Amino acid sequence: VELTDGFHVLIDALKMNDIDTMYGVVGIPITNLARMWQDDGQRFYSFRHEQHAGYAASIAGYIEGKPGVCLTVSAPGFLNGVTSLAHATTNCFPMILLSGSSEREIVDLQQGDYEEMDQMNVARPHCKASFRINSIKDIPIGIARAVRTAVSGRPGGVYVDLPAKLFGQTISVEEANKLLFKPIDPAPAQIPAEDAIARAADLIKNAKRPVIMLGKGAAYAQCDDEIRALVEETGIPFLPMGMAKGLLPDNHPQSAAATRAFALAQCDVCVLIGARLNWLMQHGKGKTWGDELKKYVQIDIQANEMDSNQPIAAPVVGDIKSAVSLLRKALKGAPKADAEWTGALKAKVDGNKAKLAGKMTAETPSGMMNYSNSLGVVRDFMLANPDISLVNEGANALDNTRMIVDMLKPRKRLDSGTWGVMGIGMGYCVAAAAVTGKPVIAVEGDSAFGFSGMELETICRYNLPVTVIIMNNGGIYKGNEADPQPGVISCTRLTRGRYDMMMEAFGGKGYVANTPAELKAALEEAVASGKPCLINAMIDPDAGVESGRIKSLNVVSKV
Amino acid sequence: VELTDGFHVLIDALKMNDIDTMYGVVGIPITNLARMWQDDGQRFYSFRHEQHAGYAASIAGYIEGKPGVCLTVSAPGFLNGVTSLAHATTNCFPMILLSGSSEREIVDLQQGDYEEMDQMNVARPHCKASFRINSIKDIPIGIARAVRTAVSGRPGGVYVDLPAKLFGQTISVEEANKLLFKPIDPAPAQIPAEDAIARAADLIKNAKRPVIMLGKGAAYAQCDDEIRALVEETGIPFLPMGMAKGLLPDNHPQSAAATRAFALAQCDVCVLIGARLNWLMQHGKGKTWGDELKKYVQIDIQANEMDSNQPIAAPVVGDIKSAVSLLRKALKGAPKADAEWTGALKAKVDGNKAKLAGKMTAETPSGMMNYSNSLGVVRDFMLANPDISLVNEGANALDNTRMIVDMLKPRKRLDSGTWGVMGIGMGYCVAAAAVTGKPVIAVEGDSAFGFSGMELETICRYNLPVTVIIMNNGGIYKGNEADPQPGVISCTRLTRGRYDMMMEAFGGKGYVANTPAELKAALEEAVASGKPCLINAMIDPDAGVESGRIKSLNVVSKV
Amino acid sequence: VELTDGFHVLIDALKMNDIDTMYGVVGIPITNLARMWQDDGQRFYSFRHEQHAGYAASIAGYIEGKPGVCLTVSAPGFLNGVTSLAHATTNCFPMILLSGSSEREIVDLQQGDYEEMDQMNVARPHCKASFRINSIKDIPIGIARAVRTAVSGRPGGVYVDLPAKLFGQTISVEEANKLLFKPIDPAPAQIPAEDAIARAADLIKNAKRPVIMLGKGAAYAQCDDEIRALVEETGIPFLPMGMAKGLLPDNHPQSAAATRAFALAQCDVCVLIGARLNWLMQHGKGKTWGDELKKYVQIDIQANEMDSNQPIAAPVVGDIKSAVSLLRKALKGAPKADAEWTGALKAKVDGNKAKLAGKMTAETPSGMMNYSNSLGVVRDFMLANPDISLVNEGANALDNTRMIVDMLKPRKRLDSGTWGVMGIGMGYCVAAAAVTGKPVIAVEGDSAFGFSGMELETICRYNLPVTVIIMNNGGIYKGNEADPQPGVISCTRLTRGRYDMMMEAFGGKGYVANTPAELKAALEEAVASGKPCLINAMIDPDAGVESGRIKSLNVVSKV
Ligand SMILES: Nc1ncnc2c1ncn2[C@@H]1O[C@H](COP(=O)(O)OP(=O)(O)O)[C@@H](O)[C@H]1O
Ligand SMILES: Nc1ncnc2c1ncn2[C@@H]1O[C@H](COP(=O)(O)OP(=O)(O)O)[C@@H](O)[C@H]1O
Ligand SMILES: Nc1ncnc2c1ncn2[C@@H]1O[C@H](COP(=O)(O)OP(=O)(O)O)[C@@H](O)[C@H]1O
Ligand SMILES: [Mg+2]
Ligand SMILES: [Mg+2]
Ligand SMILES: [Mg+2]
Repeated sequence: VELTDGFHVLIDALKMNDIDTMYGVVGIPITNLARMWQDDGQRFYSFRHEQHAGYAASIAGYIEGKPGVCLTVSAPGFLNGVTSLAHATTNCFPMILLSGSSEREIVDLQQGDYEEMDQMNVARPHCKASFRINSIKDIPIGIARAVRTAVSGRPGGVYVDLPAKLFGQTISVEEANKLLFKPIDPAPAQIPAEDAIARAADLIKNAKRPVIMLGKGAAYAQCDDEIRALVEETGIPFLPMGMAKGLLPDNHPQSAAATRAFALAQCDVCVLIGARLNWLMQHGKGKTWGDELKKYVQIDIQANEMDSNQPIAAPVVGDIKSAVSLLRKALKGAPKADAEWTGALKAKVDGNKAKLAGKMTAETPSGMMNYSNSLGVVRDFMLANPDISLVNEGANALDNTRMIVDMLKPRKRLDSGTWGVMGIGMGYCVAAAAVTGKPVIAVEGDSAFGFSGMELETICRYNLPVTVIIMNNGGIYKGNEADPQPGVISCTRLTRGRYDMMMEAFGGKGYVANTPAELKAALEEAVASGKPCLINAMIDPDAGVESGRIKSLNVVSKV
Repeated sequence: VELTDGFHVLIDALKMNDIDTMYGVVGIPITNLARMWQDDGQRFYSFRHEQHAGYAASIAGYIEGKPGVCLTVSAPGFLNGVTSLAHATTNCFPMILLSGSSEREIVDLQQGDYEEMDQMNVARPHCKASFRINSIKDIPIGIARAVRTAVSGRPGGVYVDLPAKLFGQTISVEEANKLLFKPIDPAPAQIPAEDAIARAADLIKNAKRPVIMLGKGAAYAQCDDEIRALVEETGIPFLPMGMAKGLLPDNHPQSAAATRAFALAQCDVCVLIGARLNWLMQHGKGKTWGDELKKYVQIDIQANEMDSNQPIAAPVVGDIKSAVSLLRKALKGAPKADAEWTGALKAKVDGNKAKLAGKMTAETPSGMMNYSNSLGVVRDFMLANPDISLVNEGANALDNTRMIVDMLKPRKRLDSGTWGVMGIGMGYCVAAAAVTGKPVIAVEGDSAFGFSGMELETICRYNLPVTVIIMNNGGIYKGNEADPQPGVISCTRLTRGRYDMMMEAFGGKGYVANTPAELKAALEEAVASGKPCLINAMIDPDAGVESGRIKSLNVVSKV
Repeated sequence: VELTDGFHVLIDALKMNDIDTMYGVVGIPITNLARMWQDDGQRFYSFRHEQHAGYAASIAGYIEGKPGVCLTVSAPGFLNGVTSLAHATTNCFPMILLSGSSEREIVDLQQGDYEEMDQMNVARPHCKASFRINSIKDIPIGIARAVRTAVSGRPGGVYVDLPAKLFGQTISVEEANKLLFKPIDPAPAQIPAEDAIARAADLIKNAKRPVIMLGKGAAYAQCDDEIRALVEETGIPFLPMGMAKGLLPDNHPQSAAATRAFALAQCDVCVLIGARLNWLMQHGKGKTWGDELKKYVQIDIQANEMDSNQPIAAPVVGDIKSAVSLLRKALKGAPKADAEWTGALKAKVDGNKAKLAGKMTAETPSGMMNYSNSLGVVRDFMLANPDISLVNEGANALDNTRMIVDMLKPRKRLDSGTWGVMGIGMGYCVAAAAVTGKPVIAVEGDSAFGFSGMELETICRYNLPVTVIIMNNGGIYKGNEADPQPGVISCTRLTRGRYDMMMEAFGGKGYVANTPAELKAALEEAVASGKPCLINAMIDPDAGVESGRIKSLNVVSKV
């Protein structure tokens, strides 16, 4: 009777759930899992730190709608991975963290095992569910549980603990075949009732000044034409959140993105589609919303997200594709939004965009670009080459890129997200390249970059078509903060370094860009090369402001 | 400008969410909340221990489909309540535990505050969500969050922490009335996709030996007529779980309850409606399922419950009412289940019921009734008086009542549930009496009763129409286990006590029943009286078996 | 080769660590552990609820200085026990909760096992350490870890998870003998440095108005003569906390207990011996301490208890026996405290005691005793019969007993403790009787009693020499709060019940006491009988005040 083992049953179960890629870092007790995964013909991306393998997994989940899978070792490796899992869960990205763990007997008596930790218990605050697979016979069910939990309801992170003793267990191939199975419909549709839709429809029809807010939940849903149809049929102005950019093209005539403050302050009805009324929307409170309670329509798969911050006048619970489809039919043939309202917003958008144009054409000294004339080059490039992932993080580097760089296609913009995480950059690049097979451009604050910068080597090792643009202003927000004391560097300063040389250290191509012309030539060559590149963009140390757009959130001393 | 305070804003927010009843125990810092609730005209039931207030709240939730509300003090009182909250979440019963807590400054520095505990964080494993309301202005949103979390998705427990400093905060009546609101549609319908229903219809139409399993989730859904219609139109034999008894009348001709072992072992398609494939169903594994994987159809609102134990061939995710309605329509005109299958089960049920009838007719010596002839009296009574809640817990006292006492009406049988909790009895009695305004009968094992027995005084104090039957066999399972050493009583023995005298001690009516005839007269009189009664049923100490029906789950020494 | 099993190895390991008694409730999967424990000749006390078995265990730990052991079943049973474990840890009482748990495979995949819970993880906030013993071979080490953690450092609770699969494992007797071992010195002495003692000595010598505060840590230490020698040699006035009463006799001439407010407010140096500067001492802040920072000496085994609330001028870290012994030698021959100070306090003590005498002699109508003339009888009895445990809980019933009933012997008074827990009463009685072999008297508020009252049956079943005095005032604080609405009883009301009849229901002796004379005759007969008794003491419903001595801690509405 022929036998197989835990290693192979796990490999088979993952494949049966349509996993063909893992992101991780090897070591005891999972090195041979990664090896045999590769031997079987599957993809393993080895990173320089598990956190970045984890961030890769998180965004693979977002882009594909199936869980990104991260593989780590026990205690120290797991901890690094779980920080990323926490980020996945916060952002509603489907992800499975797989980690090796040590001996149950020793760990449970806290005796000081190799990399000792109750990883299953430690994971709980950071994921939807934390499981452990103890027996070879339970591998298929365990992986099914993990996948379903990751992709159903509000998508998010799942931890699966894999004790070292699992892998060496054996079972007959006959019995293994009998246990292996593919879950049916792991991310089911959830359809709202007619009266929930009708309530929303009535609110929208009676609105004088409606807006639609598209969140990354709407982008994640992959029902791009449904959402575009709703916007265009209703004639309602829309606003995208950071990663909802490109769901409809950012240059769509009904976009009110360039007059956000006025749009939100003056609207009466606001339709939230896969977007939380959280800190990014000032909790539906304060001067952002004209110091009044708006009439909110909200479409969300998570029932208890309703009334989290402000009373929701028309809650619609279900998956966005089902709900928007029904809402469209409910609104069939209804009058479009008032031309006075939409025309007023468009006039402001045109005016503000004209002002931005002026800023982007401004001339600066060599090696002293500002955020407008530098990012203006990236804007033009992305308008001409929209089928490219745009990774973005920083303060000024984040906010100005969100403003300036129009996305024409969905799920291309990948940024710091709900927790405003610095560190997602290089991991996001690896996963974006891996899952799309297309180029990636990253616009990185120089501080932001340092959180994941060593993964430049990972990007070179896999010869990925990634161009990293460092917005090198020489520090956090600014690069010119004075020494607080004699010979003492300010805490916000960074070396205005040759990141180009660091890229070249690992076989990539480096550029220095001192002017917009040089940045343009570098970017065009870099993307065309299809090879790993870094462009060191020399930004004026005085160009940025404190915390970018969220300056007012800082706590300052008054004594 | 007229002011109000946290006490009143909280009272009003609870009322806006249709809460008119709390179960609790008073003390610092919440006595005056309870007082003002009563002063306002709402109901407060004071118990002798918070655990029983908590169990009361949990079953109020099950019966009504709105969260039962428990009020406790800080640390020691909170802990008692949170054990019941854990039970509620485990059983999918909607419940809100409200507890006072101490000073944030002192507790957060672990300095030894009055009843010091981080109750919010301690609650987390035992509920769907644990919240704290710090500001008077957030009371309406906080309660909305709690109610929505309790009743939406899979219903369950929610903890709401109320720091002592909340209640004395003040606000204008004008501003408070602006903040107060009623959540729209807190427990929304969730409708499954057409293909999910079609997959279920296909399996049912091709089944040779189908069964339908009804769980307490089906009962909770309150679509009794729809479920009965599905059963009757398909002609499929059905089996109720413990608290699904009465969803369809237990004497319905399609019930296979009296031939459960054969039905489950021999079936091909099994339709799980609001019932988990957990320990109560032996995880869909082993001898009880003929050592094979059945074709499971499952209807559940919790997406990731699918494939928790065995592969589910037709997962139907959504609320049971919506799903059953669609499934019915998907099966319209299909032939009824095979007559040789349904005929075979009916013959077995008829034979088994005949054997049980023989047992219930058995004659026993005075003071030495067995479980059949004693519970046969309760059976006849409940058939003549079906509009009464039947509370039940114990081992033999539980299993034999579930078998013998037929329920004709839904949501009347209230038992130990998913964790097989001893302790639910008297709390369940108070809540059932309070929410139904009708009589309650409790069939209690004598050990079972001791977990909540002090609450007889609560039952007497509120003059509730509750008749408690103590199955007094003098111990756990049996009352005759030999002294393990000379002069040393066995750990399983209990005093064969005068529980009637204990009831009389608090103004209740006490009876001793030594024969079925005495039990019958006592029960009829007690229920008819409309007063709090206890019947001390004298059961043969040798009548029961080890752990009743779950004898085989015991761990025994073989050395 | 002869074999033994998990059951027997565990029994042997417990005995080797000097455990001969467990308190618990049986059921799957531990019934046969309890049975075989009894078969071996050890004591098992079966309760009616695990919480009270747990409270028993906690106080057995306090009285004996070795961990009280509580045994429960999985999930629901464990939860009940862990509430008591949390109380043990809060009070620094050594305790081990042993609980059965279910199948690792099933529980770890959250599949719905019998009584499913990660009990090990759930216990963590409530104990010093939470362990699980997976393998038969690790039982001796596991029990050693539990005992050491329970009794060393700051004593407290420990949870040991015992999966069902442990008990049936086998091992050769030869190998079992080799693994069994007794831990060496599980509660070691910890001796402070000379300079720590010298600092304290200097502070004490230079004090003008010193006081010594004795906490229950000092009582727990069992170095009664060391502490008495320190007090008498220094001539410093002392004050006992609630359970430190009797460490020195409460009628000792240097006791300042009867002038506490003045003593604490006017002292300059305060010596804390096994007593935390927590809420019981108003955190060393406010008018209790004359609104100033005192010069604190503190002796405690827990280093980081120092500076928890107020700066400690002379921290002495180590075990109380070692520290007090060294301090005595450091103070050898030093002048006694100023006679002006000690004489001033004694004059106030005599005056206040004379006033109390007047109250205790006061005459009241039959069935309307107050707290002074009723508890005056208990005072006289305990002065004449000091070798009796005095259990005490309630509000007015607690505070007035602490004031009125002088303890002459150490570790006899057992009360609500650090969390002011209602519920410790009947469990405390069982353990006190079990470990002392001497009588127990309980003074119980009627509300307090209801939290554990069913355990009267447990007290009768084991024929324990326990006399329960119910301070029956008919409610919480008072028994006469008006109906808030027509026909609606106030939340603070309780049935003024015949608790005497409840005692007699289970074979105990009941008394009703309407006057001090009747209370005295009843108490003398009850204690002399050596049998289980309850005295139902009829207290004036209007005698008590809101929350007793902590009235000012209540939160009251001002609108
Ligand atoms: N397929 C889906 N259908 C409906 N709602 C979804 C779906 N996927 C995610 N969501 C919801 O989308 C929301 C995402 O909000 P958020 O991350 O705050 O977006 P943003 O940051 O763009 O505003 C979450 O509330 C989540 O429950
Ligand atoms: N309204 C509802 N619609 C669909 N499923 C529900 C609803 N309410 C509860 N449920 C589900 O019902 C199930 C109850 O199962 P369980 O408590 O195991 O029942 P039983 O013990 O009777 O078999 C849970 O899985 C829960 O998610
Ligand atoms: N043997 C011992 N030696 C020194 N300190 C001890 C010993 N046993 C317990 N303690 C300490 O005694 C203190 C007990 O304080 P607490 O419970 O607040 O007493 P009280 O409530 O009587 O004031 C704890 O800080 C604990 O660390
Ligand atoms: Mg920078
Ligand atoms: Mg019994
Ligand atoms: Mg009282």
